[PDB]
Amino acid sequence: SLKHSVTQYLEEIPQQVQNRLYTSPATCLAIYRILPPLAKFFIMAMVFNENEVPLLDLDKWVNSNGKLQFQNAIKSMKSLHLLIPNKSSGTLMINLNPTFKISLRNALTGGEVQNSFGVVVEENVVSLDLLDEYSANKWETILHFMVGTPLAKIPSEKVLNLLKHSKLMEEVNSTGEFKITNEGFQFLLQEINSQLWTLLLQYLKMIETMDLVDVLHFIFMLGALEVGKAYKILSETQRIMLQDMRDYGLVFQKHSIFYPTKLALMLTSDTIPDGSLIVETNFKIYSYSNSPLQIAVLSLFVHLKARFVNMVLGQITRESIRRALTNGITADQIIAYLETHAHPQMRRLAEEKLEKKLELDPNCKEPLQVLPPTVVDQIRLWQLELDRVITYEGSLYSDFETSQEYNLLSKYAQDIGVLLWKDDKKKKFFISKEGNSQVLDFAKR
Amino acid sequence: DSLSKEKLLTNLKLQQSLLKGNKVLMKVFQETVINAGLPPSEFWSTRIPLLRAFALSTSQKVGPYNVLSTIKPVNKVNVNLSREKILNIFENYPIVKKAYTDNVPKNFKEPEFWARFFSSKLFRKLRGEKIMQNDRGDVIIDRYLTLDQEFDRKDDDMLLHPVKKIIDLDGNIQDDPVVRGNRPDFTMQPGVDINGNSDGTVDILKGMNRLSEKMIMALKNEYNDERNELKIDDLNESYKTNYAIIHLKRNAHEKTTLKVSNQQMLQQLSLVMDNLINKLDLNQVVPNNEVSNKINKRVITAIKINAKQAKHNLEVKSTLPIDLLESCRMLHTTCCEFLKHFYIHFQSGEQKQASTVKKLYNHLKDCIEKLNELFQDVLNGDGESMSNTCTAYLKPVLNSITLATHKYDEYFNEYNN
Amino acid sequence: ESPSLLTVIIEIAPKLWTTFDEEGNEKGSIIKVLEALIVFLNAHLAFNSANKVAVIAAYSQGIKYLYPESTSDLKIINSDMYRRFRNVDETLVEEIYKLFELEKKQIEQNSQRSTLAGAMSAGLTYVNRISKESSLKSRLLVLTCGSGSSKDEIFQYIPIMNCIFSATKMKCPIDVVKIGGSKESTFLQQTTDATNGVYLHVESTEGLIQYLATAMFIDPSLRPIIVKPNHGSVDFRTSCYLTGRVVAVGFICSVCLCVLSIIPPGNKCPACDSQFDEHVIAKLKRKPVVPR
Amino acid sequence: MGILDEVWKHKLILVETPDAQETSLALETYRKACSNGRGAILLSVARGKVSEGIDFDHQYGRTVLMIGIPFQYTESRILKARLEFMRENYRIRENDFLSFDAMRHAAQCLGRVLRGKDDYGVMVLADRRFSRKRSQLPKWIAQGLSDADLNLSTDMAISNTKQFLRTMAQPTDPKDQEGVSVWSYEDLIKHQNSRK
Amino acid sequence: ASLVASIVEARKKRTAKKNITPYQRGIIRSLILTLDCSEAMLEKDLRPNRHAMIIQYAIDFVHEFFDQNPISQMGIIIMRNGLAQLVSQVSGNPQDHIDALKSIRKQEPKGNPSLQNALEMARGLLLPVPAHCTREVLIVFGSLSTTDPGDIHQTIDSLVSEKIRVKVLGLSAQVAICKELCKATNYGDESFYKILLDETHLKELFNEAVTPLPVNKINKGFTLVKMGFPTRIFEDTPTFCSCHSKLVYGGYFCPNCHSKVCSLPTVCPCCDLMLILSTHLARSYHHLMPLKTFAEVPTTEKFRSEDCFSCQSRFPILTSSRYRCEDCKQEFCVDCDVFIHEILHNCPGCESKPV
Amino acid sequence: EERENEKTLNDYYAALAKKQA
Ligand SMILES: [Zn+2]
Ligand SMILES: [Zn+2]
Ligand SMILES: [Zn+2]
Ligand SMILES: [Zn+2]
Ligand SMILES: [Zn+2]
Repeated sequence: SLKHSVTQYLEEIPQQVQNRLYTSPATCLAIYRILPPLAKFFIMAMVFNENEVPLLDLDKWVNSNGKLQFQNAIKSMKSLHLLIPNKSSGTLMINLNPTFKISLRNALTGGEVQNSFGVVVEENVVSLDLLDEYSANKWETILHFMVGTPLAKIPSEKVLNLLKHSKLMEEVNSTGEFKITNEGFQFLLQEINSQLWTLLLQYLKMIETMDLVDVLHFIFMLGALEVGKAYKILSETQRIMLQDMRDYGLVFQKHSIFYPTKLALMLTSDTIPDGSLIVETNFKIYSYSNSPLQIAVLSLFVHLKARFVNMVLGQITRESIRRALTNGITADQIIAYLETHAHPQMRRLAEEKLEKKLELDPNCKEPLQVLPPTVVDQIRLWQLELDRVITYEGSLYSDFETSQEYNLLSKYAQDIGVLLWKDDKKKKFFISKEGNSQVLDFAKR
Repeated sequence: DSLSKEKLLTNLKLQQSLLKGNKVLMKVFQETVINAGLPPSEFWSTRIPLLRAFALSTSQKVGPYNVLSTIKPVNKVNVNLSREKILNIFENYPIVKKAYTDNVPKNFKEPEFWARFFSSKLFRKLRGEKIMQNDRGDVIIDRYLTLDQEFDRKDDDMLLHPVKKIIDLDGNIQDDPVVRGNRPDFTMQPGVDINGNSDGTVDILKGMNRLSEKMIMALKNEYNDERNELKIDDLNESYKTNYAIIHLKRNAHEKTTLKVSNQQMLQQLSLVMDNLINKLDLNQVVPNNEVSNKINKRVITAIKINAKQAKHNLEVKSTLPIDLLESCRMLHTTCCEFLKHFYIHFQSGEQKQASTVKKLYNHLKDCIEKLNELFQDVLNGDGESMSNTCTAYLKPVLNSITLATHKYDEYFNEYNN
Repeated sequence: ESPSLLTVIIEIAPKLWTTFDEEGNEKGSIIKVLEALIVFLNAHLAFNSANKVAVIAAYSQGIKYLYPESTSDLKIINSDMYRRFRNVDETLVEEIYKLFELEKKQIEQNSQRSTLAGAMSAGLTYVNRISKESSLKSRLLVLTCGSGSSKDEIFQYIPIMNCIFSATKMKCPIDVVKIGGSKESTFLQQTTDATNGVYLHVESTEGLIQYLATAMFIDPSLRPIIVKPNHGSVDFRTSCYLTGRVVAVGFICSVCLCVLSIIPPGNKCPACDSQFDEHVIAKLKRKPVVPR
Repeated sequence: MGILDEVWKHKLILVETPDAQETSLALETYRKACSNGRGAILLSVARGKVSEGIDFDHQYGRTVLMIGIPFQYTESRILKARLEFMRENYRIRENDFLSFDAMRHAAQCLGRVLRGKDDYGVMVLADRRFSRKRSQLPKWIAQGLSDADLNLSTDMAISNTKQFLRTMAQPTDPKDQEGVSVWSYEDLIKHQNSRK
Repeated sequence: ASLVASIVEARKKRTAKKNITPYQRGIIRSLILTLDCSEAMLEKDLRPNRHAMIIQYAIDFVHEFFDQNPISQMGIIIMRNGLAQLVSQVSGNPQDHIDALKSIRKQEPKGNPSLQNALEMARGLLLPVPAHCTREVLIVFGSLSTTDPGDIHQTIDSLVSEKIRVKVLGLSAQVAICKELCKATNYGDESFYKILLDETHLKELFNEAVTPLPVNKINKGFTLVKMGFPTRIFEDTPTFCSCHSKLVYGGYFCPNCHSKVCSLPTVCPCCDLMLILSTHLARSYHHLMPLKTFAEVPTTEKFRSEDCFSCQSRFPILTSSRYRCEDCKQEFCVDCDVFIHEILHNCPGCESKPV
Repeated sequence: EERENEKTLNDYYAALAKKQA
């Protein structure tokens, strides 16, 4: 939902701010990369003939096989204020956003780009040994800080405030420490560019003027930039957030020139194998992956034993499992990490037996677990034995007259989120204390 | 044998059996032979390979084998009595066939009959087992012992013949048969007791041997050279692929129902190199949205017709009732059968088939009238709304029918007039 | 949705475009063609990121690996273009101008042969090279200026069949863009119809990029859910071998299979000298016998 | 006990009949069986009539079993007198001669497989005491015998026969034997010049 | 010594393939695919089953044969339990044969062979076969024995009289009867009776067996054939087909009777003539003119180019993988040479070379 | 069912009727 979250934030952004964002070719290129192939086809079809088209022509062109994705593309196209659907002359005249259109046209023709590609200095240096290594150093420091092992190079103060204010790595000052939330463990499980998107989403959510379109345009040309070159130090807010993301380790800046590392391209797009972990009924780990980061993240929920060059070993204990469960880590998160670290031999055998049993029957008189459950279900039954309860504390009523208070003040209460427990035939249903706003008036009336 | 087209047409009972096996072939048969009046001789004359396939399917038999070694009785023993196995035993052993042919209808019933047959001494004797005198067997079947022994001697007599000379060991043993030395040991003589009577392993070897020669004579049924087999090709010339090569001569003929100069192409090359090194403009290529509008008009003109075709890019669902639908289907099928027979008629190229062409042409005219009255009936019973569908669906076959009529008329006027 | 290997066939011939620009008034139309090509490849690499672009053209006496550069700086274009696009286009125009230097060097060298068979051969070899390396969708685009009168096509026809078979196995659709006084290019129409391609013949070099964007943008990821806009309807027949006329029903020499519209004189093959059975061909010559 | 009855389904079997007439008809049946491809199995004595001049090739000579040492019966007075006689005269050892004579008979029986440089087969021998008889074996026979083959079992014997039949189930280059096993006349001349 | 062993094995393969000749080969083919459901192919020495890989590799051979030789028609005879059976006769439709194949895959194989019965009804199937239609049968066998109702030699001589060539593919090893079959069937040649060693060699045997076979001068069939293409018409109505009588949106027209048919390459059902396209006939021109092997030059000499003439990659040094087409005098890499000889049917170096 | 039998046995005597005639 990453591009979906981006599109959602853009639709939250009001129409004229969006149109201000559609002014420049680099931003329009980034949004062009965001949109699905159908909407991309629509805008490239429209960009070279300036004719408002009725919707019925689009309906004639579209084969109904991709009609659902067509509707998704045009619904995003309309809600992003990028389409102008008006039923002029009775039929829905369709129009692409004109600022977006001309900026895409200039980007494609190589016309007026206003250095939205980048205000270049073009005094390039080596990036493998300076930029990549500085990026790796700073990002290693923040990754081990997000692991929880002590490390000297702490993050910056504004991103420390980001971790404090945000629900991501809650810096619990009563305990005095940063703490992994369940949202923090989801953040850990996220892809690298997903993590980048999470960081910028929280930072833009909390930052206020620091102009909003300055953030948007600057970030979009930051994604549009290339590697290993010097560039001119742009707006003032863009420059101060440029120095901020320099402190993030994103750019190697020599205090007007700056050298964007591999992370700009990582933000632009992504990139017995590495990370293929042999599961065991013995609950012993033969990982096909070794890093200090790997040991750092695996120590949170595994008793480990020793590190070799690719195979760091140890043992899963139920104490480690309960440690993870008490860390706020979801059992779903743990098992999701387990499919991210599955191994080819067991995968091949599971596929062969999957085809073998689907040749017999789909039911098989057993619960469904495609990966070998002897490592998994033993944890998963203990993971089923993790929570296994539910507690209501607060207001509670009982012994109703009839079912008059369950199909309209409990079904519509289900549509608004005010009750906690729904039991129609017991004549008792539990509500939250804060969610007593609109439960107890139609009960009175 | 009975493999000619004449014999395949002659086997009417086989035709009956294969017709009774098939279903749509029966329906075609009533519509042609019974309803229209087609002679079955040229009904089946278009189906001669299928008749041959059915004749081959019916007219085949398996290779022989030893039923007795394979089958074990497995306390009354359970039997999976198969009539195919029973007849296997019958023409394996005519002694068993003769014991069967006088016992079932005259003396005792079939289940008691095969119970005695499993009980019998000859059962386990002719089976892979030396017969034991302790066994009671079946005393009725014990009368067949000397009869089967007579069969053994008679079969030995018909099997015995002069032996090929180089193979023959009797020439070796009779090379010097007057040798008076010393006899060999007890090892070299056959297994006998202290009374000199044998165990009969030579006898059972004779029996299994005679089974092998019955196999040999079963192959050797109704259904000089020494130089070549003594010649050795190991030190001779290998076989040569005498395959002919093919060479090609190629001269394609051109199709049957302005020129620039070197100076012109040189100066245009000079001009285009001048323009190339001169300048390339980016945004000059955008059309003027009116010439682009006519481009769109042409494109959408293509799209409308092509996508209208692409709207219609088991069979398709039909609004016809199933009775009328199947009637049209079967009439179409039998008219196709007529027209294939008409191509047989016309491509025959014989004056012998002239009356056949005439009478079939009358049948085709009857088919034409059947189609016309069919379309009239669907018209007056449906208001033509789906009779149009019927006529359009049956249109191409009647079009080729009219093609056949016009060919017949034109060739008749050419030859006769 | 896939790294889309895209490669364009370019048939370059000064005789062809000089015939075009002396028949019409489109002197310098090739410049607009090149600009439309540059814009369309920029659009393709804007659409897909992991995609591939190679450019190979076949001159009068041979071919050339124009793009990418060989395994063994003037700037006509501007610096406001994106770096990747500018690099590719600058490499392309440098190769083009070096090839025009070669063309000026051997301008009066005259070839009545066409190396288009080798052009599709080398293109398909490099397509196989790319697809074998590292799952890559492929679509190939041919370019012709058919205004010049083609000398012979029959010798080209057989490698056309070979490349049709190979590319059909390689799941590649190939579309035809024709610019010529002739309305049709017959074998090219057969190629588009067979290889799931789109045939088009035009004349004007303007609106070319619009035509490319409207029609030539179809990718193998989403090909089968949309109609090919081509209007041709072909029969895949041939003219007779020795008489040069298209045949509805005829004969082929059972050894060599040269098409014979009529009885071969000498009762023998005109392509592999195979003598024929006189009784059989007399039976063939016999008309149906009709009642009098 | 019926293992003959159950192996009946594979091939035929013939045994050396006391009458050589029946034996000759048996050979005719076996010849016709290998002709049509059914094939049969033969039993005869190492000192029997078959063992003294009967040939088998390329489908008849394919593999031959010997079970145990083919010794003459021990308690023959003529045999013992001849043993003592030849020892008295030419100092010929009794048990050594008995082993050598048994190997002579066995080799004579086992030589009925190969005719030219084109036939092939597997030569299978079944006794514990066979291992010490390479010296009593002929030179070319023991030449193909390996020292690892001196003590083998049925399982890897079966395996080796399987790889043998896959081996010569395939063709061979003529140039590998064009002038080293088979000679042309020119090859003969070249060898003559090499010798001189 | 790995590259040296690869070079000498390629030299042995090249000595086997030195006979690159433009023989006239069997084009108008009629095939019978004799298969056996006997109990010998139930053995689990092959994984998962002998019958299993028989089924899949037979499906592959059906596809390869219908591709490489579309104009031919192939039939399937199944041996099972003392009497052979027919499941697919000769057709231009591979779908029927594939459905029969998967029906056999669904069922169990068991039985014992009757090769005389199989040959006899195969003879009956090839009985109404025209002379230009070459009669060939492929044989598979997983056993070493066959009982038959009658003698085989009369059948052998009769099928020799019926002018047939047959390849036999055994499982275990060479059998003298099958060797004699291929000998007498193939004019003394016994290269037609081959035995596998593993599944890789087995698949290679299939890939060899898809290809047509050269024909001799003595069995001359020099004649003509009355051929005609149909005309495909993209029609605007559901329309009856001549064969199956079902309503189809579009299709072909017969060149004579103008009837439509579902598929090509098929004969006409009505005026009874073979209707093909240019693809089917162009499919075997690389048979009609082959591609001779390319001269792998040695590393001792100086080279015209140090990179590939075709794929444009730099040549390596210990050995020289620069393979020169004698018809073009251009060295190519081993990768491009193998790919061109296996797929392509023209040398772009020879297109570069002017004649 | 049985209705095919009376069709094909009537044809059996119909073929014999033209056989004698
Ligand atoms: Zn010819
Ligand atoms: Zn049909
Ligand atoms: Zn027809
Ligand atoms: Zn290469
Ligand atoms: Zn060449």
